[PDB]
Amino acid sequence: ENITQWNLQDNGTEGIQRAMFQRGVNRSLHGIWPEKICTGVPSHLATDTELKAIHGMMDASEKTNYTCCRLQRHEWNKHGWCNWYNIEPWILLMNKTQANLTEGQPLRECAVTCRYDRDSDLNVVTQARDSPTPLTGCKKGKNFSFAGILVQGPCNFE
Ligand SMILES: *[C@@H]1O[C@H](CO)[C@@H](O[C@@H]2O[C@H](CO)[C@@H](O[C@@H]3O[C@H](CO[C@H]4O[C@H](CO)[C@@H](O[C@@H]5O[C@H](CO)[C@@H](O)[C@H](O)[C@@H]5O)[C@H](O)[C@@H]4O)[C@@H](O)[C@H](O[C@@H]4O[C@H](CO[C@H]5O[C@H](CO)[C@@H](O)[C@H](O)[C@@H]5O)[C@@H](O)[C@H](O)[C@@H]4O)[C@@H]3O)[C@H](O)[C@H]2NC(C)=O)[C@H](O)[C@H]1NC(C)=O
Ligand SMILES: *[C@@H]1O[C@H](CO)[C@@H](O[C@@H]2O[C@H](CO)[C@@H](O)[C@H](O)[C@H]2NC(C)=O)[C@H](O)[C@H]1NC(C)=O
Ligand SMILES: *[C@@H]1O[C@H](CO)[C@@H](O[C@@H]2O[C@H](CO)[C@@H](O)[C@H](O)[C@H]2NC(C)=O)[C@H](O)[C@H]1NC(C)=O
Ligand SMILES: *[C@@H]1O[C@H](CO)[C@@H](O)[C@H](O)[C@H]1NC(C)=O
Ligand SMILES: *[C@@H]1O[C@H](CO)[C@@H](O)[C@H](O)[C@H]1NC(C)=O
Ligand SMILES: [Zn+2]
Ligand SMILES: [Zn+2]
Repeated sequence: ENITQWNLQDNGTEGIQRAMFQRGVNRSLHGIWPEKICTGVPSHLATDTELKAIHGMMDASEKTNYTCCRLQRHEWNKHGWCNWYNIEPWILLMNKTQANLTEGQPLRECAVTCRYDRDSDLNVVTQARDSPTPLTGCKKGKNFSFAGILVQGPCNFE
């Protein structure tokens, strides 16, 4: 079982969260994490042409104006190659996961990190996953905002 984490838009968070806001993106895939973290030399070096096939995944780096392919390459190198063995299945899963994220809130969306906003008395979700996890930056007893969708608890089922 693989952790599936993604970023959520927020004008209040600098970096990708703000870029996503400006571009009308709500969810941008961060990664699919099996337990094993790749160490050592990748079996194949990912090209920009391969990495751009993950449509909708925005890079976390300003050095590419939040496009491709620093984050994508990093994901292949650190979590990809040693687990999927070939770039093809990995791009297919990554692309299809990002498609489901673009087509609204998934099956299980659980907050990972928040930015508590005093003006709206809300825990704005900056990163979510498909499994519950101890939170960070989330004020106790306050409601959650997953790219505008308001939820009672830390885990959103739509
Ligand atoms: C969660 O995360 C997991 C990773 O940690 C994901 O699992 C991986 O899934 C990918 C597919 O999405 C698998 O990738 C393929 O791997 C085979 C080789 O696998 C063989 O060896 C590994 C170990 O070395 C074993 O894998 C697993 O074993 C456990 C045992 O209990 C079981 O769970 C499964 O059996 C599982 O597979 C196992 O021994 C396995 O047999 C590659 O061959 C794949 O590449 C394909 O083959 C092409 C090369 O030649 C091919 O040419 C023709 C086409 O002309 C093909 O039809 C033939 O197959 C022929 O071989 C490639 O060029 C081409 O890209 C093609 O796709 C592919 O790399 C990977 O094994 C899984 N890894 C693990 C560790 O399980 C899991 O999907 C994730 N799940 C979710 C829900 O997110
Ligand atoms: C990646 O996912 C996209 C969807 O985000 C797939 O795009 C579809 O491609 C077919 C065939 O060209 C079109 O008929 C659909 O209209 C496309 N869908 C959308 C929503 O644009 C794409 O095929 C996927 N595969 C790869 C390898 O990138
Ligand atoms: C991002 O999420 C919002 C909802 O949180 C999407 O929809 C908004 O509301 C109506 C539908 O109820 C849409 O037609 C508007 O475009 C959205 N308005 C605002 C101000 O966000 C929105 O469409 C999603 N973005 C994408 C790319 O699908
Ligand atoms: C987005 O943030 C910038 C910088 O804090 C601010 O100037 C702008 O008014 C913000 N827009 C909204 C809609 O909050
Ligand atoms: C995408 O959505 C469908 C329907 O919710 C689901 O069955 C499928 O497993 C999802 N695909 C991925 C790659 O998460
Ligand atoms: Zn674990
Ligand atoms: Zn990583």
